[PDB]
Amino acid sequence: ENGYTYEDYKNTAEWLLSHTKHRPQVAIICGSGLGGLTDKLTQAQIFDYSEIPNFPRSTVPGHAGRLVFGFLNGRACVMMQGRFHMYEGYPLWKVTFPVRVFHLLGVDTLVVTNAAGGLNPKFEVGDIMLIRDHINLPGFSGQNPLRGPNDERFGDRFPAMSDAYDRTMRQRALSTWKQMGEQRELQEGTYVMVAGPSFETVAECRVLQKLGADAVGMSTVPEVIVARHCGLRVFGFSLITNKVIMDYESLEKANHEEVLAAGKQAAQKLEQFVSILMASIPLPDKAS
Amino acid sequence: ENGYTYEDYKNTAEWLLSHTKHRPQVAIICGSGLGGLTDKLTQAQIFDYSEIPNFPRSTVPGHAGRLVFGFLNGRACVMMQGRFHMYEGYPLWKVTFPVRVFHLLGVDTLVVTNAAGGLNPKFEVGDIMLIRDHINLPGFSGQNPLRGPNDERFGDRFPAMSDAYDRTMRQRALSTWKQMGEQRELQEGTYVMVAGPSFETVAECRVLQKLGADAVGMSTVPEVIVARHCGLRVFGFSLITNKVIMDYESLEKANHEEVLAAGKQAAQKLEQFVSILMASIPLPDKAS
Amino acid sequence: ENGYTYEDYKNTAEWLLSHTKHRPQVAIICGSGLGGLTDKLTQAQIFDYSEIPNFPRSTVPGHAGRLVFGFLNGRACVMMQGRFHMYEGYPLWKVTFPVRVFHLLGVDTLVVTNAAGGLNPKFEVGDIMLIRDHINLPGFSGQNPLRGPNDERFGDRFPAMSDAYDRTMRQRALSTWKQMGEQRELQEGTYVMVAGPSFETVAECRVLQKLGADAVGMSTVPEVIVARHCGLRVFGFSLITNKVIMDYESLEKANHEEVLAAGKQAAQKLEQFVSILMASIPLPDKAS
Ligand SMILES: O=c1[nH]c(S)nc2ccccc12
Ligand SMILES: O=c1[nH]c(S)nc2ccccc12
Ligand SMILES: O=c1[nH]c(S)nc2ccccc12
Repeated sequence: ENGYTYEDYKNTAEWLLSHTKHRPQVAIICGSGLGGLTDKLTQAQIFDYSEIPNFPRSTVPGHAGRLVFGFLNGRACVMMQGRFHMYEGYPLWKVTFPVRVFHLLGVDTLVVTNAAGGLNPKFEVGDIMLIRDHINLPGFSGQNPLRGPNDERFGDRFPAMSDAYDRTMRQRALSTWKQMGEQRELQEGTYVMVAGPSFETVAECRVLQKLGADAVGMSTVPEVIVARHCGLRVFGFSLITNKVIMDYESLEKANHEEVLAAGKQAAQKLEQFVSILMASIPLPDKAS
Repeated sequence: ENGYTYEDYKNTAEWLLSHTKHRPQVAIICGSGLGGLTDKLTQAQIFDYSEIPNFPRSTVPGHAGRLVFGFLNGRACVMMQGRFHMYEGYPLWKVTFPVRVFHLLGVDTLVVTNAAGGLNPKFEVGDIMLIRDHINLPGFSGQNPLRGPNDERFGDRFPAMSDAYDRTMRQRALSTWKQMGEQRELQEGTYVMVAGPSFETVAECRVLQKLGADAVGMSTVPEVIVARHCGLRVFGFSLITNKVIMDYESLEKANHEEVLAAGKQAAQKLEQFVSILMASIPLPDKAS
Repeated sequence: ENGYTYEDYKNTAEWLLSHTKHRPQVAIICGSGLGGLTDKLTQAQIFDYSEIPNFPRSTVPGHAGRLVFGFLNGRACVMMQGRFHMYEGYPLWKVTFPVRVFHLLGVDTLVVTNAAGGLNPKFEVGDIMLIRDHINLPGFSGQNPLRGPNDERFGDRFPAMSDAYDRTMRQRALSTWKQMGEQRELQEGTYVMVAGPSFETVAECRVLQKLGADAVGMSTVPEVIVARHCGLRVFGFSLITNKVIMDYESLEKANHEEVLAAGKQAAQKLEQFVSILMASIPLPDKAS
C-alpha cells in the first residue's frame, strides 16, 4: 500500500515493459553477498533503480542497487540486486514495492534470498536454509507491508501466510539439493524477521530461539506478504552467514561480510542452487 | 492522544449530545459479524461516522461503518458498528478514538467484541471467549493508543492494565452464561492483539501460544487502554471464528466470513449474550 | 539518525562546549526518582534542555527536565535529569539524541539508570539491578534509535549489541557493590524495554518472563544502541521500583512513585553507588 497508488505501480511496470525486451516470469531478490547471481543472467538488461519511475532509490552504493532483467537457466528472471530493508528507513511499502511491480510485470514466482544469523545450533556458517515459514516480528507490531487499505486489485484484505513458502518448491528444492548430491545438508527453518538494524544481544537471540526461529535476519517476511498477497509463488533461502551467539562469553563469533569462501563459496553455492532451481519453476502457461 | 486535542473530543461529544436524545451509559464496539447486534437496539438513532465531527470515517463500506445509539435491555447503549483496526491504516489514536468520546458522552462501561482465531486447542469455532487479559503485541512496540503526552483530563500517565477486564463482570458474565444454561462452555482467555493484517503463519501461531494467548485477533487491546485509561469498566468476548492451524499440513481450516450457523448462529449467540449481560451492568448513579 | 543531521549534533555539542567550562568524560542519564543524583555534582552548570540548540525539550515539568554538567567523584560528568521516553512521543532519534551529543562532547562512557518493574521473583522493591543485557522489544519491531541511514561518522551500519553492557564495568560494579559490603545483593539481569506507556497485564508480564527478562522498563535499550553505536562504554542499573504481579489476584502491588524509603532510600542507594562507581570508570587518555 501507502504513498503509492495503483497507477504508480502500473506506470512503473508499464515503463519497464515498454523499456525492456524481457517479460520476466520469475523475480529474484538477492541478499547481501548474493548479488553475484546477477552474473548468471544472460542477455542482462540492467536498470538503475534510479531510472525507474517509482522505485525506491537506494540509500548510497547503491551500486550494489540495480534491477537486472535476465535469463536464468530456463526462465525469464527479473532480479533485484540490493534489496531495501526497513532498517535503512523506507517503509514496508517501499521494501515490498518492487514486488508489486514484478507481479504487474506478469512475474508469478518470487524467490528471495538473504543472509541470516543461525539460531538453530545444528547450523553452520555456509549453510543454506530453505525458508519453510517465517516469524514476522515487525508484522505483529503494525509494521506489515499491507498495513492501510487493501487494493482488491492485488489481493485480499486478509491474505493467508500459513502457506507463504510453496510445499511444491520446497519439495522440488529439497529434491534438487540431493539430485546434485552435496557438501552439507540443505537445512530448513523458520526465519525470524527482526527489524532494525544493531545485531541482537544474547538475551535477544535466546528469545528468537524459544520463539522458535532458526535463522534470524532482516528482509523477506514484507516481499513474502506482498507476494503471497498478490498470488506470487514464493520460496527462498537464507545463507547462514553467522552462528548467532546463544550464550555468554568474551570476544567471539560474527559476521557475514568477513568469511573467506564461507562468504563467497557459500554465496556461489546458493547462487547456483538458485540458478538450477529455475528448472523447477513451473513454466507459466498452465504449460505441460 | 495525537492529531486530536481535548476540544476535538468535547466537540465531538457535544455535537452528539446536542444531536441525540440519548445519554448512553454503555458503549459496545462490535467485531466482524457482530454488528447485527445493533438490531437489538430500540429507539435506535443511527449516525454515519461521517456526520460526526471528528470521527475517523471508515475505509469504504463503511456501511458496515455506523454509530447507533440504543437501548439494549435495560441500558442506554451507544454501539459502534465497524470498529477501526490499525491494519486499515489509522493510528491507535483513531482506533481508540470513539472510546474517548464515549466517555465524554458520560459512558462508563465499554464492551468490546471481536472475532479471533483460537489458539487454545480446547476451543472450537462458534465458541465465545470471555476476555480475561490481553497481550498487547503492538503495545510492547510503541504502538499503544496512549503513546505521546497524557491528558490528565482523561487519565494517568501510566494507567494499569493488570485489571483491564472487570473481575465483577467476568464474574457476572460467567454466572449468566450458566444462568441460561448452554450449548458449550463460556471460555475465558488471553487475547493476543497481533497488528497488521496477513493471518499468521504456523510458526507465528506457535509463538502466540507459547506466549500464552488463547485467541488471536486484531482490535481490542487500544479501546481497552483508552478505556481503562479513562476509567471505563471494560469487558468483552471474542467469537472464535477459527481454530488456528497450530501445525504443519496441506489445504486446511480458516476463516470467519465462511461458516454457516458457526458464523451467524454464534454471532447471535454472542449478541444475545451481550444483550442479556446489559442486565449485569451496574446502573450508574451509585444506584441501588 | 532522522530529523537530525550531523551538523545539528555538532552545533549542539559546539554550543555546549563553547558554553561550559566542562568537558565531560562520563554521561549519566537518570531514571525517575534518580535525578537527585545531580546533587552529588559539584561545580554544577545547569542547562535547561530548552536553551540547547537541538535538544528535544521535555513534555512539561520539564523541571524534572535538565542537563547538569558536573564533577562526580573523580570524573567530569554530564548528567541528564529527565530522560525522554518513546511513550511520551519523541521518536528514538530524539530519545537517543542527547547520547549522540554526549559523544561529540567527547564523552566516552554512558551510564544509564532507570526504574523497572521486577519480573524476576528473586527480586525486591529497593533492589538495584545491574544491566547485563537487554531485550529490545521495540527494536525487534522497527523502533531501533538507528533506524534510516547510518552515519559512518558515528558508527557502523550494524553495530553489535551482544556486548552493549561492559564486562569490565559489570565486573568493577559487582566488586564495588561488595567492597562497600551491603544491604542486599547487587542483582544482575536482562532488562526488557517494553514501549509505550499502560503497565503490563499479567499475561504480558508472564510473557516478558518466559521471554527471559528480569526487569521490565521503558528507556535504556535506544541510549545503549546509540551509545554502543558510537563507541561509548555503557553500563547501568535499574532500580526495581516494583515486583511485577506475575499472577492472578485482586487489588495488589505497584508502583515506583509511592514507596517510603523504598523509593528515596533505594534512590540514594543507587545514586551513591553510581557516584562511587565513577571511580571505576577508566580515566580517558589511555591514562595509567
Ligand atoms: O548474524 C546475525 N544476526 C542478526 S540479528 N541478523 C543478521 C542478518 C544477516 C547476517 C547475520 C545476522
Ligand atoms: O483465524 C485468525 N487468525 C488471526 S491472526 N487473526 C484473526 C482475526 C479474526 C478472525 C480469525 C483470525
Ligand atoms: O512496575 C512496572 N511495570 C512496567 S511494564 N514498567 C515499569 C517501569 C518503571 C517502574 C515500574 C514498572
